[PDB]
Amino acid sequence: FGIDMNTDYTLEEVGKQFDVTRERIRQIEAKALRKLRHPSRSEVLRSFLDD
Amino acid sequence: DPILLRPVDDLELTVRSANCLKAEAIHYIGDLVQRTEVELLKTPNLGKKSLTEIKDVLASRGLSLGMRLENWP
Repeated sequence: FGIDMNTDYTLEEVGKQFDVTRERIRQIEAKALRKLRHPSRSEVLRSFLDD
Repeated sequence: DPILLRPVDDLELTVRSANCLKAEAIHYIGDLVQRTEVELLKTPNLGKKSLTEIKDVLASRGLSLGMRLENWP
């Protein structure tokens, strides 16, 4: 997502970044978003939504 | 208490414990605390790690097993 960085990078680019195929990077991103969507860690951000 | 009618989803348990509680089918914790250690050890394919983790999370919110409740849910 480009947080605290310069131009964001594609799935392929980030995957080749450390050492992995794109699919594993996609899985990691999905796991991260599943965690963050989970409550407990998702209280302040939902407040920033104010929806 | 509102935290005991809270589905187990928010307990922050590992997927193995999720499968164990699906087998036991205890969605809310109010009737869970009423269950004793053996009643949780009757779960299919469950071991020490799952029970110690569930007890640790219960203690993280100041609760444990064997409690008593009235007119629940």
